[PDB]
Parts: sequence; structure tokens; C-alpha cells
Amino acid sequence: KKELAKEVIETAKKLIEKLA
Amino acid sequence: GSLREEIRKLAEQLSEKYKDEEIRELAREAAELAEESDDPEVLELAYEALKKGLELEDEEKVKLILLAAVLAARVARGEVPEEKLEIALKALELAEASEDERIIRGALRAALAAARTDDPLALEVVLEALERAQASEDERLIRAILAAAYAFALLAVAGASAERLKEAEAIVKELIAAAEKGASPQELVLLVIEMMVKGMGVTMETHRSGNEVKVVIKGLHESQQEVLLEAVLFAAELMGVRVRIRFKGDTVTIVVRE
Repeated sequence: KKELAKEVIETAKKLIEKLA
Repeated sequence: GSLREEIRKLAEQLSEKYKDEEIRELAREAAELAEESDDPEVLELAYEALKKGLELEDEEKVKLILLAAVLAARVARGEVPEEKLEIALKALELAEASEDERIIRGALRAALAAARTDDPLALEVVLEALERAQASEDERLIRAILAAAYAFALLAVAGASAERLKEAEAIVKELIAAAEKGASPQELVLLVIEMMVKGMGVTMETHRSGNEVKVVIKGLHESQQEVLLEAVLFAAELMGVRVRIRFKGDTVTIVVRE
């Protein structure tokens, strides 16, 4: 779960940078 | 520390900049979820998203940025079912990989709505739908799947019973199978309408005067109409179909344009 949560946060940051 | 102060400041600033109630709600939710978590990584995520919302002027991009941040913060705060994490991850991967803004917004909206529910039945249906979309390289089919998943997830957060979600699951599977075989976008939009009608426990009549199908929906409370509209209008945009929606007293009429 901890590994999935870190991957979710990492992917969300990449998406936000793309959207910006 | 300094991030916590800035997150609260930015959320208030975002609420002054943008009049749209959804940005104001998501900005407030990001601040709340960031505080409820003790993860620094969630704090930097919320800070980064709120800051970009202030640097940008396009409401649409800002909405999507806040949707991503709230989704991630909701599933990373505390300990959630593994299915919720997998839903968020696969939606975020679908959004990051696509150039079509409709897929980004469909993935985020379906996953955040699923993240709000606690029913394991609802989580497995949304996850299974996102698994199918990730396996496909057809962005047209992906948009059909996301339209079905978002409609279903909206039924779940609108309080549909487990029994009505089991019937809605069947329609989700029917819609995906039909889309894979090449059904018209109009046929798929009718399936979303049927899903919402049965899921909200109301009734409908279908009339095919000529080339254009008309659905008449009866029995919805006025404040329940918004759920059906959001599901149908969103599905119609995702699958490239125009609908005309007219209202009487308790009656909603939807013409699916061909």
C-alpha cells in the first residue's frame, strides 16, 4: 500500500506538471 | 510547516480568484486532506497543485490540476483499501498518457467519485473498467469506458443501493462489449441513460420517431436531475454525441441526435 501510494503521488505530480 | 501555512493561504487565494464553485470546493478539500495526512509528499503535492492554480488563468486546466491533487491526497491519506489506490493509479496513468483532455477529465472524475465511496462492490467495478481501458490502445473505446465508469461511480456516490449497482454493473459491461464490437456512439449514450434511470430507481420510455431517439424519464426529484444530467452530458461529450435535454415538472426528455 505504501509503495502504491508513493506511485500515485509521483504520477499525480507528473500529470500536474503536464497540465500546467 | 511552511508548506502547511502556504497550502491554507493558497486555497483561500484560489477561492477569491475563481468564482466557479467546483474550484472553491476542490481547493478547500485539498487543504483539508493535506492537513489530515501526515505525509510530507502529500503536502508538496497539494502545495504544487494550488500554486499552479494561482499561476494559471485557464479554469479548465486548474480544475483538472485540483482534481488530480485531491484524488491522490484522498487515497494517500491514512490507509485506504488497496482497490482505491489501484483505481487512482490507473486513472492517473491513463490521464498522463493521453493527449485528449476528455480522457484526462473522465479518468480523474470517475476515480475521484469512486474514491469517495466505501462499497467494495463499487470499487471493483470501477477498477475492472479502468483495467480494460488501460489494456486498449483505442482512445475512442477508452472514452466509452470512462463514460460508463463515471456514470456508475456517480450512482454510487448518489446513494444507489448495492442491488441497483449490481444491475448498473451489468449495463457497464454491456456498454463496453457493445463499444468493442463497433456500436454507434448513440447506442452507447442510450445505455448510459438506461443505467442512470435504473440506478436512480425511476422509469423511462423510448420513442424512435425517425432517425433520432427520444427518452422520456419520469419520477426524478428535481435535485436528483443534476446527477442524471452530469452522467448523460458527460457521456455525450466523451463519445461525440449531441443530446437535447428538456425539462417539465417531474419529466426529463432527452433527444439523442443522429
